[PDB]
Amino acid sequence: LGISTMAFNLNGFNFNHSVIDAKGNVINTWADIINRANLGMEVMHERNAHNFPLDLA
Amino acid sequence: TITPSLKGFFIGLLSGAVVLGLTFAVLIAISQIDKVQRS
Amino acid sequence: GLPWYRVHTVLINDPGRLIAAHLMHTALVAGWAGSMALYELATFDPSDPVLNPMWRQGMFVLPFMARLGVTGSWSGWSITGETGIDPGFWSFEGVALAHIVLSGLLFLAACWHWVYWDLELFRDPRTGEPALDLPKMFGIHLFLAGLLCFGFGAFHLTGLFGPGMWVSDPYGLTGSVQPVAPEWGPDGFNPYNPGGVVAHHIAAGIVGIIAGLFHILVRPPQRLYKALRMGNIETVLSSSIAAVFFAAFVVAGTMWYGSATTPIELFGPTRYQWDSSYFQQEINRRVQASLASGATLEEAWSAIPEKLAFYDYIGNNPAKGGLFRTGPMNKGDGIAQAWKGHAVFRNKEGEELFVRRMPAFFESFPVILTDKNGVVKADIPFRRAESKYSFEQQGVTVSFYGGELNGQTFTDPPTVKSYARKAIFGEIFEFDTETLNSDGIFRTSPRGWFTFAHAVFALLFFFGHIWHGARTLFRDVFSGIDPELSPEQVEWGFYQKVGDVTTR
Amino acid sequence: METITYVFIFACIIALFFFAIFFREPPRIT
Amino acid sequence: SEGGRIPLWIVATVAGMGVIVIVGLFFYGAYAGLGSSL
Amino acid sequence: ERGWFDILDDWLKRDRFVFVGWSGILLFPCAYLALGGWLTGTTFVTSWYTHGLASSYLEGCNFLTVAVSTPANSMGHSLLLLWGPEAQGDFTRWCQLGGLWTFIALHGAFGLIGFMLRQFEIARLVGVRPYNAIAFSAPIAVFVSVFLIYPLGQSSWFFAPSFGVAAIFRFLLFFQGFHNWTLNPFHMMGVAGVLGGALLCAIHGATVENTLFQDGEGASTFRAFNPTQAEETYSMVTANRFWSQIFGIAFSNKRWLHFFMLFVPVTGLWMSAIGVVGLALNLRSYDFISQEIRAAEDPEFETFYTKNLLLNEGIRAWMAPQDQPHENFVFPEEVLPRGNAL
Amino acid sequence: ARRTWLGDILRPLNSEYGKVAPGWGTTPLMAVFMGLFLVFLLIILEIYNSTLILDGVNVSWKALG
Amino acid sequence: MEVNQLGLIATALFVLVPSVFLIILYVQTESQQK
Amino acid sequence: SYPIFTVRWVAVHTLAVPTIFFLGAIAAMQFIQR
Amino acid sequence: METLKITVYIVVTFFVLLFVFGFLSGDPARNPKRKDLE
Amino acid sequence: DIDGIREPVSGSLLYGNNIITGAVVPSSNAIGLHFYPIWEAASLDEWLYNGGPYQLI
Amino acid sequence: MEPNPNRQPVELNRTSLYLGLLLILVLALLFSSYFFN
Amino acid sequence: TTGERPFSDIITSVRYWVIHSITIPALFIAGWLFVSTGLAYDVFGTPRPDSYYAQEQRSIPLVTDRFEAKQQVETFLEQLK
Amino acid sequence: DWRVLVVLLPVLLAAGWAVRNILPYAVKQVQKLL
Ligand code: CLA
Ligand code: CLA
Ligand code: CLA
Ligand SMILES: CCCCCCCCCCCCCCCC(=O)OC[C@H](COP(=O)(O)OC[C@@H](O)CO)OC(=O)CCCCCCCCCCCCCCC
Ligand SMILES: CCCCCCCCCCCCCCCC(=O)OC[C@H](COP(=O)(O)OC[C@@H](O)CO)OC(=O)CCCCCCCCCCCCCCC
Ligand SMILES: CC1=C(/C=C/C(C)=C/C=C/C(C)=C/C=C/C=C(C)/C=C/C=C(C)/C=C/C2=C(C)CCCC2(C)C)C(C)(C)CCC1
Ligand SMILES: CC1=C(/C=C/C(C)=C/C=C/C(C)=C/C=C/C=C(C)/C=C/C=C(C)/C=C/C2=C(C)CCCC2(C)C)C(C)(C)CCC1
Ligand SMILES: CCCCCCCCCCCCO[C@@H]1O[C@H](CO)[C@@H](O[C@H]2O[C@H](CO)[C@@H](O)[C@H](O)[C@H]2O)[C@H](O)[C@H]1O
Ligand SMILES: CCCCCCCCCCCCO[C@@H]1O[C@H](CO)[C@@H](O[C@H]2O[C@H](CO)[C@@H](O)[C@H](O)[C@H]2O)[C@H](O)[C@H]1O
Ligand SMILES: CCCCCCCS[C@@H]1O[C@H](CO)[C@@H](O)[C@H](O)[C@H]1O
Ligand SMILES: CCCCCCCS[C@@H]1O[C@H](CO)[C@@H](O)[C@H](O)[C@H]1O
Ligand code: OEX
Ligand SMILES: [Ca+2]
Ligand SMILES: [Ca+2]
Ligand SMILES: [Cl-]
Ligand SMILES: [Cl-]
Ligand SMILES: [Fe+2]
Ligand SMILES: [Mg+2]
Repeated sequence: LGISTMAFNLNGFNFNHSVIDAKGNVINTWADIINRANLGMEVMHERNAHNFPLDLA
Repeated sequence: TITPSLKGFFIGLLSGAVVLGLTFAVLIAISQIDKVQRS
Repeated sequence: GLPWYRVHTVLINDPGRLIAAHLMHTALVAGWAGSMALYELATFDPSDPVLNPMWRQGMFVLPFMARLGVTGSWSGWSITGETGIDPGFWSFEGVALAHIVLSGLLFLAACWHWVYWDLELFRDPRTGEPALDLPKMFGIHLFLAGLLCFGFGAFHLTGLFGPGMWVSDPYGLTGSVQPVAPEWGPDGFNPYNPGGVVAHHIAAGIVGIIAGLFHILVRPPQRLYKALRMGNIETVLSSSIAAVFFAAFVVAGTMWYGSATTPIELFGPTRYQWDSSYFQQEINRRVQASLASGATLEEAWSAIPEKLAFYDYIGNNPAKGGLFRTGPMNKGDGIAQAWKGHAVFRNKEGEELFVRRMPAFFESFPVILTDKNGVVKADIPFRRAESKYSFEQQGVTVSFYGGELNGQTFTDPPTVKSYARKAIFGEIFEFDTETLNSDGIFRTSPRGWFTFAHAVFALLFFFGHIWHGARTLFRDVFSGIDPELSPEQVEWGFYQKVGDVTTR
Repeated sequence: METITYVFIFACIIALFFFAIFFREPPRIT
Repeated sequence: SEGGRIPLWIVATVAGMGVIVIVGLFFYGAYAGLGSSL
Repeated sequence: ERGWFDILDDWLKRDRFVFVGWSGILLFPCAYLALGGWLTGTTFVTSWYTHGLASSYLEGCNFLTVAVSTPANSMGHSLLLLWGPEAQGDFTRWCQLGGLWTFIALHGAFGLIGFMLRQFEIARLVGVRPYNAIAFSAPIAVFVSVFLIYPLGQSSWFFAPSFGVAAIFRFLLFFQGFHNWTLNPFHMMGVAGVLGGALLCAIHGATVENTLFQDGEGASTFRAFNPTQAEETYSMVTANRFWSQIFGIAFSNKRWLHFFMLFVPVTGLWMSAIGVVGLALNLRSYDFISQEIRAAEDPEFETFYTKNLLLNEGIRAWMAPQDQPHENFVFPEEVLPRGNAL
Repeated sequence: ARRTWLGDILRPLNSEYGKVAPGWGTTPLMAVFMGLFLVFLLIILEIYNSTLILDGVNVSWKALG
Repeated sequence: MEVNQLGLIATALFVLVPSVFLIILYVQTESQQK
Repeated sequence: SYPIFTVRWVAVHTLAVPTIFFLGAIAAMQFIQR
Repeated sequence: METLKITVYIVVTFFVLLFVFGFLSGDPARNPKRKDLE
Repeated sequence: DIDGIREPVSGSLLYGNNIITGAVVPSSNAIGLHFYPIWEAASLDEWLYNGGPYQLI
Repeated sequence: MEPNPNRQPVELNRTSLYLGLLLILVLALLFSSYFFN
Repeated sequence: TTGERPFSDIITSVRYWVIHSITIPALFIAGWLFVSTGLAYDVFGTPRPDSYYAQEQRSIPLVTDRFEAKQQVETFLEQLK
Repeated sequence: DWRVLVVLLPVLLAAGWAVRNILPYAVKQVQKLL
């Protein structure tokens, strides 16, 4: 059901920059490290197939 | 000469011995107080 | 009949045939040692201990022979690069031969013990049944092991009656076999002190002799005899396997971190020496001393031994290999021929730039150059369209000091870039990639392979220990549980003490 | 030779399926 | 003193409601103050 | 023979609600400290000084993002004892230096030993064969290879897995990007053992439940079983025919069936452990050499293998600066690997 | 079974199968040695680990030139 | 493709040696007295 | 009839006592603002 | 391609028709006990 | 051509794959969710370039 | 010579043959790619 | 059964709740105050929201030496003015 | 530290309270066991 619902882009929990200090500095958590990993995957996949900035499917 | 880390080693050793000793004293005492019935 | 995985159990109550199977195993192992040594001699190239030492060539048993003082060939060469040496009989060849002969003799002895299995020695005089008195046997064998350990330490390692052991300087440049005196102070327990290896064998030898005599003369207490099933040979199997996995984890560990018994000239450098730039620091220290003594830059870098520079190269780091990348290190980057010299990069403003080195974690790594304060000054870009730091924009050049390229400067971007790419691996070398059809992909050294095999085997032997300990302590139920097991024995509260019928 | 090896192992596996199914030791109620 | 005076189904109901309240509070906290991204 | 030892043995082996035993002396404090250490850390303790991360409920993390993180890379493989030379007896500093990580790993290891010893001890008291302990050897091999051997082969405890949900997810992704761990045949055997074990669990439970004998009048069939009964509660014969006709083969021996259920997942986990031991040394199955020689020479040659390596390269470049702060990576924008547009 | 010269010489070394000392015998002493050995292993481990750092003991390749 | 030249015999003996071991054991079981 | 303080009582409280303390602490945390 | 298409259509139709008429051929009664499920 | 960008991906043993790298490759992004049976292609060579086998299977 | 009373016959049933062959062949199908490299 | 009083008996008894209606809220309030007075921050050395960085700093206070790690941490703490 | 007293005070008032509501049966328990 996970795969079948992520099929319609209802995705995993997103805690990117959820933790912020008193001034407003981003305090990274393990979630943000996951985010960096995912960015690596995203920017590299199908390297010649995207012409526009957002991968919308 | 006794370095700080050797003194620390002694502290850890003593502490472990104390934990084990207190544990066995307590268990033995309890075992002596509350014996199983037989025969 | 017996299932396939139990065929060897026919030995449990047959000491003669057990001794035969053990003799056969011993014959096979000694035969392997002989064969392996022969193969290495048929493939080993002794012509360059500086850039082609044994650990670049996939040599696995050669360094174990060298470690204990066997360094020469009947053919006249030695692993330290000497010529016209007479090793006497105990050359690498002599060792291989002795192992082959041992193998043959053990084979024959195995045949005799298999045929003549029914010796009166193996029967309990009171019952006439096959029986081994394992406690006294342990005493005898421990006494022998003790005498041997002691003799190895007091005679072989000290040079009193024997060759000594492989020792070297902290940078693995001048290693050789030397007599080593025992170290009796606390530094004896320093893994990097050889004197402690000596002291260990003397002291533990003596302790082994004493404990052996104790185990010969004093019977086990009834409570321990009963608890450990000392009448059952499988108990000795279980505990022996335990001792063995302990020892295997220990040798894996000391191979990986380094110790006085795992020298870099025999097994290759450690990963931690790359991690901490150990060799680079020594190199820079020497160059700085030379400069301060009034040498020129060329002279200073030219005074660096090629062997030292070669240690400062990631291709020799054992944490750079692959599980299925087989063979010697030479099959990867090639056979090292010569140091190209130390590369100094500069920008158009004449500022010196430093290539960021590859950490062992990364199969590939970008090319980034910073100034002495870590500020980025040049790189090789991926996307070009908004590049600011390209070698072309920054006018990066490279000049060499020492080695084959000493005194030369290059200014064409492709060349400068090629050298920067190599500079991420540390010092730069020229390689022969044709002789072996080398494929340019890094392989681990014998330090690596040894570490891997022994950690794996130790871990599997943990399971062996568990399994045989279980078979030992639960022998009575291993064909199944009592068909008459009463529910009361597993019903809660029936017995005050679990499994104890006298506590109803 | 690699392709041949892969395909051979696969083929042996399929043959094994056949024997394991149609030429199994028949289960028997004692 | 002795077992039975307070029916088990009431104990279970109140206990469970307590669990719901506390977990509810924890979910509230995901949207306010620290960890809220705001 | 009824001295203090035997009296103690008596007390230790009493049939009480929670069985204790000699093994309990090792197991209970170590398991308790490991669990308590994890709860304590994830509730109150930061990873700011070791990782540059917030990691506790106190700082605003949730259940998915809290962790007890590994020590800084500069600690190496220090045991990091509270009274050791790094913390020097200072509890607060010890927490700030990552001491809870080794506290939990080590007490956890000794507790696992205690638990397996408990399995042996109880089996012996009750009079059953010790296959449950034996099967537990697989959890042991995984824990020891992943949390101990692996970082011991690397530069420091920093690269061990951190104890947290998201932290573990990060561990998985690190292993893909840096080790190409999915390519490893030891991991693949692990996967087969885990999924095969899950398959066996499901199919066996379902088969038993659908070949039940009618041993009662109720439409809810659970009550028509008595623990003391001698008869099989389901038909092995019917089960055998069904599976023979559906799948081609079927179990016919119940003893072999249950042994196999032990064998499959236990062996899978052991195999994965072996692969991780190699990864401790970076001895990866990272590449196929023939693939790389061909692709290097031929810019039209493409497989899913080469496609995955580009993903790994993305992971490494994009995650390293923040995931490995002690390295002080500064990767200018122009060197970051990226396809078109993204 | 078959007697031999060497077998007859070794006979007494394999004639005490199952022989035990009464009760606990030398167990306490054994326990003492096990404890000492445990402490010894803790010492060498902590030295190698740089958790125990001793004067004149430099755990490094640069131990002695 | 530039494969490892020992791969063929490695795979062949990996399959043949244990398979033959099993076949030997099976056939001699069948031939034992019923 | 029944004892109060047993091994079971002890285990139960070693878990339950810190749990309630920890739950109060995490509750308070929900009202902390940067 | 047209011949292939026609052929596949005919094959598929044949098997679907077998399925449908087969399940219509007194299926509830094809069981080992109580057959009169009509 | 899995991604419909005229960049064909090799999946078969004879075309440079081993057991681990080999695959039957998904049909072309140019096709999308369109039904692509053999008889929709002008030829088998076309059918194969566009990943027809994936859909059939 | 007097016969050895510790000898035991050995057995491998057909099912065990099939399981063993499946294990070996599947292991080979798995590891062969890595042997060819 | 192993002898101890059944839980269902205990948690349905009046005396149980006379005791625990006090002990449970008391523990809960103690934990609250552990956070609310700020004691937790000081015990575990966890940064308050205003104590991750000094006003203009943007670099992590990463520990970089094993044996002087403690003093490094102390220096980091001083630099928060 | 006043905060330590502030925090631990609720726990002590609990332990001291539960003792009063259980002391006779605890004395009875230890006296019976002995
Ligand atoms: C402790 C064991 C050990 C170690 C560490 C070494 C180390 C070395 N050997 Mg030596 N060798 C050994 C024993 C060892 N050898 C033995 C027993 C033999 C006789 C066969 C040899 C014969 C030999 C030759 C002929 C050569 C070497 C060479 C080398 C060097 C290259 C190693 C390599 O590429 O491996 C690659 C390692 C692997 C690919 C790992 C294999 C992993 C296996 C296949 C996993 C099996 C999985 C299993 C089936 C799963 C079961 C599952 C089931 C239980 C469910 C290296 C220094 C080479 C060299 O450079 O010589 C100068 C060389 O030519 N060795
Ligand atoms: C000193 C080491 C040692 C010794 C002497 C034994 C001896 C025994 N084992 Mg134990 N065991 C050990 C270590 C040892 N084991 C280890 C390390 C493990 C974990 C891997 C085990 C796990 C184990 C299990 C699960 C079982 C035994 C059993 C047995 C008994 C029957 C063996 C047999 O007939 O196999 C016959 C084996 C074959 C006919 C073929 C084996 C082929 C192997 C799997 C692959 C090739 C091995 C290779 C040639 C060896 C290379 C050497 C190695 C160092 C690299 C025998 C008493 C059995 C038993 O208890 O019976 C009552 C049993 O069920 N052992
Ligand atoms: C009973 C089971 C048990 C076990 C196996 C462990 C094991 C461990 N604890 Mg844990 N611990 C426990 C219970 C246990 N603990 C309990 C109940 C508490 C609460 C008090 C703790 C609180 C605790 C803390 C706060 C810490 C540990 C730490 C450790 C680790 C280092 C221990 C050490 O070096 O001791 C050394 C001592 C011995 C091995 C004693 C051996 C005694 C010998 C055999 C007898 C001789 C003694 C001799 C006569 C004494 C002379 C002293 C004199 C010379 C000065 C080790 C994993 C440390 C850690 O995890 O760092 C990451 C750590 O900081 N423990
Ligand atoms: C009622 C909810 C059902 C959906 C949940 C799934 C449970 C049943 C389906 C499993 C299929 C296994 C294969 C067949 C296995 C099989 O043959 O089952 C057989 C088993 C016993 O059969 P009986 O014939 O005795 O009883 C079933 C009927 O005949 C009515 O008496 O069926 C049940 O126990 C039904 C249980 C319903 C009540 C269970 C509720 C479970 C809810 C769990 C939700 C948790 C969510 C947590 C998320 C974090
Ligand atoms: C609709 C028709 C569908 C047919 C599809 C074909 C099914 C093929 C099933 C496997 C046949 C081979 C079994 C040999 C082995 C064999 O004959 O086993 C026979 C064995 C019978 O067990 P018994 O209980 O009768 O054995 C008792 C004693 O004889 C044991 O000593 O069955 C099992 O052990 C079940 C567990 C193993 C199940 C193994 C599943 C294998 C799945 C395939 C995995 C590899 C695929 C690789 C693809 C490249
Ligand atoms: C009789 C005689 C003789 C002769 C002898 C000889 C000639 C011997 C030889 C011997 C030999 C020549 C032996 C050999 C051996 C070998 C071995 C024993 C090996 C084994 C191996 C293994 C076991 C391996 C395994 C593996 C593989 C394969 C892969 C990878 C993984 C591993 C490592 C596991 C003389 C004249 C002296 C005199 C007396 C009589
Ligand atoms: C570390 C340390 C230590 C220890 C400590 C301890 C021992 C602690 C404990 C602690 C604890 C012991 C805590 C607890 C906690 C708990 C909690 C926090 C819980 C929570 C829960 C919840 C939240 C729930 C949830 C859920 C689930 C799970 C499922 C169902 C649903 C729900 C959602 C309800 C010592 C001092 C020794 C030393 C130093 C260090
Ligand atoms: C069975 C579970 C029952 C759970 C019931 C929970 C209690 C119900 C809500 C309690 C009332 C809230 O009381 C709340 O107290 C906290 C102090 O901790 C105050 O919080 C105050 O301190 C924090 C730091 O500790 C500051 O960041 C905050 O800006 C300040 O207002 C809140 O301003 C107040 O709103
Ligand atoms: C487009 C697909 C076709 C859709 C058709 C649906 C329209 C409704 C009409 C359905 C007609 C069903 O007709 C069905 O055919 C078979 C074959 O004669 C009949 O006859 C069957 O009866 C018995 C039942 O005990 C079977 O054992 C026997 O094999 C068979 O002859 C069914 O009793 C009848 O009900
Ligand atoms: C089985 C073959 C035996 C061959 C023996 C040849 C002895 S060789 C002899 O050995 C001495 C000790 O190494 C040396 O001192 C001496 O130089 C050397 O010639
Ligand atoms: C040919 C480009 C001009 C610069 C020389 C390249 C850097 S150095 C070059 O590196 C090779 C490994 O790639 C070695 O095999 C070779 O021996 C060495 O000359
Ligand atoms: O296709 Mn296969 O992957 Ca689903 O996102 Mn869009 O499109 Mn492509 O990119 Mn990302
Ligand atoms: Ca070539
Ligand atoms: Ca604010
Ligand atoms: Cl992709
Ligand atoms: Cl697009
Ligand atoms: Fe079952
Ligand atoms: Mg919040």
